[PDB]
Amino acid sequence: GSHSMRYFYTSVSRPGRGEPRFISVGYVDDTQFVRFDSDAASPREEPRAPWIEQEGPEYWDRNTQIYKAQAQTDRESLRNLRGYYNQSEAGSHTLQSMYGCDVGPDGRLLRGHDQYAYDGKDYIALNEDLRSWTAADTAAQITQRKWEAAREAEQRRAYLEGECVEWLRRYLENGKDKLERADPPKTHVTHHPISDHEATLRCWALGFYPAEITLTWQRDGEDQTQDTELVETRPAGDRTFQKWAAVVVPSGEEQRYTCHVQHEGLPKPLTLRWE
Amino acid sequence: RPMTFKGAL
Amino acid sequence: IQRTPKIQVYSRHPAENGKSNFLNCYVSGFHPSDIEVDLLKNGERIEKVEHSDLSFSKDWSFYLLYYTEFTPTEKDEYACRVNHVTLSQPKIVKWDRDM
Repeated sequence: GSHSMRYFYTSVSRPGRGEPRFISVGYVDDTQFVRFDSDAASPREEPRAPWIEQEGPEYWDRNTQIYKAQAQTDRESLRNLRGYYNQSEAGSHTLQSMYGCDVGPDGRLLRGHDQYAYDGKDYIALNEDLRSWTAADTAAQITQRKWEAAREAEQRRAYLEGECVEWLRRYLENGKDKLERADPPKTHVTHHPISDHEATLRCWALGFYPAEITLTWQRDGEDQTQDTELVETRPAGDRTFQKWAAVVVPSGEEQRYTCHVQHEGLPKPLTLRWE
Repeated sequence: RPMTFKGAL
Repeated sequence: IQRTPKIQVYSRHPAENGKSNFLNCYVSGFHPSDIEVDLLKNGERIEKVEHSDLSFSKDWSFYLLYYTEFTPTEKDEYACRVNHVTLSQPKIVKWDRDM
């Protein structure tokens, strides 16, 4: 019922190998729907979901202009950042940006986000109030002072509470057959002996959307958090996600173990056992 | 759609 | 400071010998973003493998999916081979149809 829109920007410098590469991807929930890549033969915003293809050429043109300008701004930022950390021109560095809005079932703004990382570390973030900044270190305090003098937050806020929510609402309606559909996990438990006296039980969740899921094993109804091998939720490539959780059990005690699955697509949690 | 006129860091 | 990739190799659908499927290699949790990924069939590089657009997680670490069509069989071995600045040698992870 809740939804989000996010843009993710990455600029990577590469001294001796040209100017920094800029790439942006846009998501609604767990669905990517646009991309832009400054290394493309002819850089332009491109659709990556079916329900955004209907936007007119003025949409693609406008957004392409925006990304090209942003790429140039990120080049400036990367130069500034090297100075703020007393770094030489010889090393490669990364600037990441992520921003967007969360809305509830009624379409109303729940929370806005606008934040940055430099070489993988948090750098500066717009606070929840959308009026003030949190700087990670004295370099980022320089950015914060600049942005305070420029009243930079006011324009971020206007976008997050306005355009962001309005275009998210539009995308949700245009993509509603997919974006507002939860696909529940298809589940099953497998069993493989590892020795005469132990076996692996693996609980599988397949074909689910969105990616958020809880998969747990219990023994005699007690959570087995420490003893459970849990793989990171992974994309299948068909919009859906996969996950599994495994435990090693003494031979013959298999029926003491239950796998529990929670997902938005499930009315009630699933309890599963081997066979 | 993305935001524009964001300032440099 | 750098972060080494997590690597998973798996199929889009549960594998059935003789039936067309997709072989996936998901790399995640890494930083910086430069990374090289090969899919292998019997030790040899599969050509024309596609990948997702570079994106990242809430903790800023990058992730990518590499994928290609394949038709599993009893005897063919599949694998992923990953190179990253954090790795002294390429890391090979074999495809195991129940992982």
